[PDB]
Amino acid sequence: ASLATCYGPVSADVMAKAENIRLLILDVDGVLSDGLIYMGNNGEELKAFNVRDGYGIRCALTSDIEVAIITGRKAKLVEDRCATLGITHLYQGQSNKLIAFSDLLEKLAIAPENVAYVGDDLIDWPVMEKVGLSVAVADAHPLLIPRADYVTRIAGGRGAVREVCDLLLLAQGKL
Amino acid sequence: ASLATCYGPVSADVMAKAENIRLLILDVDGVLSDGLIYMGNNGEELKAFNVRDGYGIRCALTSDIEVAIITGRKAKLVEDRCATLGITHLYQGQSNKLIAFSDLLEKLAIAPENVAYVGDDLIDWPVMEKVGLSVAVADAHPLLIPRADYVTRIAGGRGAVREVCDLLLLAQGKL
Amino acid sequence: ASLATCYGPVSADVMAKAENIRLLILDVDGVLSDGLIYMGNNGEELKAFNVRDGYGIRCALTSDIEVAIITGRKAKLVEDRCATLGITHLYQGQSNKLIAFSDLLEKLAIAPENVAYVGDDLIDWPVMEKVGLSVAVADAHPLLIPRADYVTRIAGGRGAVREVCDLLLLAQGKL
Amino acid sequence: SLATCYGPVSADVMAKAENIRLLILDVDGVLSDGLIYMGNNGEELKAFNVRDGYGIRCALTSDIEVAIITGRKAKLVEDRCATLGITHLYQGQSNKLIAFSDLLEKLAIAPENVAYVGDDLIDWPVMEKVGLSVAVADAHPLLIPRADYVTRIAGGRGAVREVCDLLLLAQGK
Ligand SMILES: O=C(O)[C@@]1(O)C[C@@H](O)[C@@H](O)[C@@H]([C@H](O)CO)O1
Ligand SMILES: O=C(O)[C@@]1(O)C[C@@H](O)[C@@H](O)[C@@H]([C@H](O)CO)O1
Ligand SMILES: [Mg+2]
Ligand SMILES: [Mg+2]
Ligand SMILES: [Mg+2]
Ligand SMILES: [Mg+2]
Repeated sequence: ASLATCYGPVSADVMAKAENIRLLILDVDGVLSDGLIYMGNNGEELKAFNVRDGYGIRCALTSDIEVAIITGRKAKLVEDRCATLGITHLYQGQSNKLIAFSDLLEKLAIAPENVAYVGDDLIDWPVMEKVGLSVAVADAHPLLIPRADYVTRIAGGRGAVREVCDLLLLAQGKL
Repeated sequence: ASLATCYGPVSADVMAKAENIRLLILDVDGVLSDGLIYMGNNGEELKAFNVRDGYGIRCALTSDIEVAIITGRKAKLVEDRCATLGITHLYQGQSNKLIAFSDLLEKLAIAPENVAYVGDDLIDWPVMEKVGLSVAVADAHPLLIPRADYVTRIAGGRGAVREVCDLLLLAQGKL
Repeated sequence: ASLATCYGPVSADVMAKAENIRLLILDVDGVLSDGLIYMGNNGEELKAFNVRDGYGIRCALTSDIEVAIITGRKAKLVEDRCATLGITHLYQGQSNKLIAFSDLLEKLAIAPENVAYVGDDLIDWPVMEKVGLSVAVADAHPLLIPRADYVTRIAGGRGAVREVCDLLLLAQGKL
Repeated sequence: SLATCYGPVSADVMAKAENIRLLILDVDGVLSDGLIYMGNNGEELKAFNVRDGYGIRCALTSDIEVAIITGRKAKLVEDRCATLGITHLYQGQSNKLIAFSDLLEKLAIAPENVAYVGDDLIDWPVMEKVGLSVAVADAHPLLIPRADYVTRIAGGRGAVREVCDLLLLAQGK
């Protein structure tokens, strides 16, 4: 009931859950980035994405695992990042993340148990509570950590998404 | 005599001080930001803010805790940040922080004991000496750390403000 | 046998491989860079390089070791980075790293055993497997690390390239 | 044998620090963490620490001159100097001894009256000559054993503030 991965051992329950995943949902801030928003004196805004996560996302997409993003902010740079990686299911300016989640379930003809969610803060928990595989990144808010099925060894924006992508592909044979 | 929080145990005295807080005063550099200034050849000036802190701030503002910012310089990026966060008490170009402190206290009909202040350097101290709850961020200057009522576990720009918000709400039964 | 370096002891086999190196091939992402891509709302893209790496590369170039870059996509910033350091052998937009590798060896009339390659992800392996000295940076993908002849103590974008330059120069009596 | 807020320092380091009339700083890896942000439009950024700034401002208002000798050339460094009130700036310096010499004559001081905070081997020719040589915590490995003092704080994280704090303590400020 416990299997070796290149990040350390995971339980067979987590691995069984990962095998059923058809949709991976991600936060942006704190998951794809480290949480920082860079702001300038005339409208300049930057975010830092991890390139190893991008390969993870590319691999998932070419391996029949849809990737969606549900974020509370609206930013063209996020639209650019998604468009460069081939992510189409982008949801911006979402206060209540449950709406987009239900939308995704219907559009993909998919059940909550076929969904994985990678989050870092308590606003993600209403959705995380419902999905097949809930994941907190290593440096998520302290109260979210014990609530997840799986906690990543790698921090948000440092390869946390790559780790999850690696896990899904290992569980589904496709690695 | 001490209580559990999600960041670690705190003393009863710190909790008793946090229960009484009606105003949270924050610095920009080293508290909301990572303490760095990102400068370019086009004259760009960027500061990095953390997504973890803003959720905390919005929760505080909706839970009858006013949030103010007192800062020594004048920057549009700081104006832009407050607008986004819902902060209407912004004091820029403040050499003498006690002036802003007195203004705040008369403007909100509040006593010094109802005020919390999060700082990171020695310039913060004259105000911190007056407040009900003085807070130093984890990576504050070594000489400020021992003077503060509370030292956060999280460093500036990494969610230290969130920690303080989490603390105040917990103490006031709104976490 | 083993030998002291300023980063820690190295095996005589690694030192022996480093003695024959006439060409150092470097990745951009996660090797020369911190592995991040900084993106902006109005189309900005930035990558962070490290000053410790630059001095090493120029020492290498002036000490009979060519330095080359093979990379996935075309970017002005990387072109600019190569001009500053004096790297003339730059392959951009290379989907197949093996083709660039072949052209590189034929252009410089060098045998694969006289080549070192520094990587951070699994895509680098096909080329790293053919060279005389394979190097993985300290924070490379966990599956790449055990395969490499040498794993740097220093993380990509923090002086890992300098560490490798220092090794090659040490092995050849030039540090 | 002497306590500071960053930890114990030797009386020897403190004596050297008492005599300092000029603090020379590297930019890359001392005032910043060594990273150079470069973009597709030719943007170049660097990250400075604000706490270092206050330290620098205290040094200048406390009869200690502050100078910058750097191998790179950038307007952003000029901008940072103007903010801090640093007037002695030497950019594009392949050989740091030439700027060093210039400072000695302009300020009418001796090498023993100088402190140098460095991060890499290029700094050693100058560091070898000064009264107080300083390596930042995360400087090049070979540089560290050579300096009179090694900071607890890493470059771009407050190492300069620590040196300024040390100089002011030694000179009774
Ligand atoms: O970082 C934050 O404090 C904040 O609440 C500020 C908002 O501008 C926005 O960045 C918000 C995001 O919705 C989180 O991704 O975070
Ligand atoms: O950061 C470097 O690798 C580099 O070599 C880049 C060069 O442009 C030059 O600025 C150099 C300086 O000598 C270090 O500040 O650093
Ligand atoms: Mg988040
Ligand atoms: Mg401050
Ligand atoms: Mg790479
Ligand atoms: Mg340097």
